[PDB]
Amino acid sequence: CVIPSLYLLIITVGLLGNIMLVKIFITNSAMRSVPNIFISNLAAGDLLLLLTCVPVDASRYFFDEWCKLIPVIQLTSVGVSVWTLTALSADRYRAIVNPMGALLRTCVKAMGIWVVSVLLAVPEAVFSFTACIPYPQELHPKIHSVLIFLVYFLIPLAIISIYYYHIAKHLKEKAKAGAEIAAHPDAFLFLLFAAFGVVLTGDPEDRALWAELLALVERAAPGIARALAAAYRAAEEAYRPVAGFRAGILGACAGLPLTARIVDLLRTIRALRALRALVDALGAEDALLARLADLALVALRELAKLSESEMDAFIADLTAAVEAMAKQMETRKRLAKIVLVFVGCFIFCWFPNHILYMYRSFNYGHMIVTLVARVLSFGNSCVNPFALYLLS
Ligand SMILES: C[C@@](Cc1c[nH]c2ccccc12)(NC(=O)Nc1ccc([N+](=O)[O-])cc1)C(=O)NCC1(c2ccccn2)CCCCC1
Repeated sequence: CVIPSLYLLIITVGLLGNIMLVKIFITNSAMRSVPNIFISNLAAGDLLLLLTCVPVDASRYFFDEWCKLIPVIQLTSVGVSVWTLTALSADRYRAIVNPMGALLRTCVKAMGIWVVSVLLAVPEAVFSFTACIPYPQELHPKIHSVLIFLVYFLIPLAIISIYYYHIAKHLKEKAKAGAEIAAHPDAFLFLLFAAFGVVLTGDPEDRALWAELLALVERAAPGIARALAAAYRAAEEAYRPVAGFRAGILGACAGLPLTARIVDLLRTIRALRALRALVDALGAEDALLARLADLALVALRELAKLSESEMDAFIADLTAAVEAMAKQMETRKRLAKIVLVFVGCFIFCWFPNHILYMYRSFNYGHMIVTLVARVLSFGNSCVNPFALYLLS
């Protein structure tokens, strides 16, 4: 009575959720990216699992008589789901860290995971009255169940956790910076102008001491040094001056106060060409230091070769790009936490199923635990789209 009602309710909820998910993907394929395609693959896998797990239970409940392909399809479904979760976590890591023909590559990766799943579900058809009983009559069931646990639960979630460790680390470093580049500034936002004279004067007589200055800053300020290194790398790449300056400032302002103080310093330098006094004041916070101040003054002079109207457009573009990059990072972390919710619900719902299936290899509230575990397995697919609906 209670069990059939709750089972039908959750089955309907999950089927409707996955159908709505895939239908939304079909309708709005015009807005579909790596994450959208991967959650589409997840929805397809979950829906196939539902459609192949309903009939066996229905036949075993409302009948007593009923084998080589259904378990293959079910294992294919679970493999597709979990490996697409892994690929989605990898996408989140590669999109959050590195950007602090692609879509076709994601599509062929989806094809690849489908194919490797249907190839890894081949052994199922080997060993699967009128009751389709795969379990024959010691080591084969346990070994197969452990293999399914490893291939389908353990290493995929392990990869997801590994690639979220370096999504937490990146944000922790970005938080350490800003706080460090705002407490005792003018070591930053001045060396950031001694990292542009190096770009301007390409002679090795500048970079030879610029590398040493970066090493000293790292010995004295880690976040400042990493921001300066990213700034100079971007500036050198985009130089081949204004583009180099924009790239350097953008890379530096990536781990709120820094943009404001830098805009103020640029405005002050716009009318200094007594610039030496301002450079000395900025660098107040050792002949190598004098040479670095000279290079910073060179970069300030280069910036001075810009009209009042021209510099305003430059600072406006720079601050707009800073804001856009911050917003994109926030959106990326929001999608990362949504996928983390997906992984959490998946583990909470599929750990009981996996542990019970590993235990059942021994036996090749028992009924109530079995039915609640199956309802939980379906509830995973129930709450994936519910999580995406509520969180987004
Ligand atoms: C799909 C089926 C049952 C099945 C076997 N026939 C059928 C005919 C019709 C409908 C269903 C079946 N498949 C095997 O159990 N296959 C197997 C059995 C014994 C041995 N052995 O003894 O070595 C080796 C392999 C199975 O419960 N998956 C195990 C899992 C699962 C549970 C619920 C829903 C989906 N997925 C899939 C992920 C790992 C743990 C749970």
